Amino acid sequence: KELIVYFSTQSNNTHRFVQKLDAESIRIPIDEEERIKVDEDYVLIVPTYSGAVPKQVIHFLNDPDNRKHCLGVISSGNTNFGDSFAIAGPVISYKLKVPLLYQFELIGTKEDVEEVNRIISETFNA
Amino acid sequence: NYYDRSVSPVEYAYFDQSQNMRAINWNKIVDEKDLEVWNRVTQNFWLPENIPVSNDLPSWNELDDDWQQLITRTFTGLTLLDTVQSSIGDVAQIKNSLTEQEQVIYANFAFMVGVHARSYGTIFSTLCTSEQIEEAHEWVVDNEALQARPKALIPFYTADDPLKSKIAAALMPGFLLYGGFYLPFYLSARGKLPNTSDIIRLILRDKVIHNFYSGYKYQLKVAKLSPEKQAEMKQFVFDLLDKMIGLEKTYLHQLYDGFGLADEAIRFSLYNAGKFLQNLGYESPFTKEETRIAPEVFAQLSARADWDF
Ligand SMILES: Cc1cc2nc3c(=O)[nH]c(=O)nc-3n(C[C@H](O)[C@H](O)[C@H](O)COP(=O)(O)O)c2cc1C
Repeated sequence: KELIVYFSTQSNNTHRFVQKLDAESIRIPIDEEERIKVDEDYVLIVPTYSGAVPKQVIHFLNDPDNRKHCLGVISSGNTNFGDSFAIAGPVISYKLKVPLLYQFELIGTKEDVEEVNRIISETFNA
Repeated sequence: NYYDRSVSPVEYAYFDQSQNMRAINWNKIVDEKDLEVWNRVTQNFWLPENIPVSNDLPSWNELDDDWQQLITRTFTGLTLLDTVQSSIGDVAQIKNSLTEQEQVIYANFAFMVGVHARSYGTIFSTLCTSEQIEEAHEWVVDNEALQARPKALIPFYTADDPLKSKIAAALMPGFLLYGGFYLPFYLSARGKLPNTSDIIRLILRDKVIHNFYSGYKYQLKVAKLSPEKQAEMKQFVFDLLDKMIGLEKTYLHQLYDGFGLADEAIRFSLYNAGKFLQNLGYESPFTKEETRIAPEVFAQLSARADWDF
């Protein structure tokens, strides 16, 4: 019943991180002509591109049926962006009124996988 | 299709004169990621002559002649690395492009790394004497530990293996300069040379995308090779990273000798070595102990570490 909804561009950094996690995952389509419907609660995992939130994630969350099932957000990016590091998480947190659970870089480290696996378990029991 | 029966001019010039040349097409784009990167680096255009470094004079003047000389040498070290990547490294990538837009993006990289090198000159113009400036150039030329690093990457740029050239091109913005970038962040955590730190954050906002792009294009090419030749390329990456980590550790131990920074600077270096590996699609084998730096120093890098409703 642990579920992840994620977005990842052609570079597939977020995709590859999510595949290292235990929880089942559903991918938001890159093609803006395509949409998904999610009928179960989920943790959202998205990268940052600063329009800090990818347009395809806005389209996903713009469906009230989809955004009602969000149990919080994890955001990725690169610390070299400074004040812009992983700000997709905060922006989504404020819009949905849901907790920012974690922040990570590129395809994630061994530590990130352990902490996110734990935080997803604790988020679905809380 | 015109595209499949023609070559880019750079393909025509170096690899295949048998076909006619096609103009770049910005209306029909093979890879949308090229447009994302092109838009970002061009909209992020900046010049160091538009950052006021003269507000660093009060904090600069309070540093003794030991720290001043270290800043001038370190920055002159970074200038050399940028000069290598601008004159050799990034322009060498153009002919090995997968897409038409990639050729133009690497022309932007070459130019902008040139602006990075130039940014150190503007810092020196405002802060440093003629003597401090000239001493740093002598020191850079006569420092074998410093010279060894660029001397190890340059042959990959001039040789005929495009993937090893690509890994080298990713290694420069991804790893080699961070040991030096530690110093300005160290000082700006102590309220010293804060304007100088703004130029470094602008440089790194460019470096991060250079590293990502070269690593992304590396991954597209290795995916097409057999499992055997993929494992052989992974071997070369870690073998080269091992050699460059070795050379960098040696250099930093001499550079920071007496200032007691080397340890922290090397840990910062390996944090970015891990990021270099992730940008090429390999896991970071580095532990939290090997890559940890003081929060106050890391905060100088990043302080963070269509809608219908
Ligand atoms: C053009 C561009 C802009 C980016 N902007 C940001 C940013 O503002 N903040 C951040 O933390 N990371 C930023 N990143 C880094 C990406 O979020 C990071 O590479 C991420 O791992 C990509 O995930 P994906 O491969 O799933 O798309 C940017 C990367 C690119 C290429």
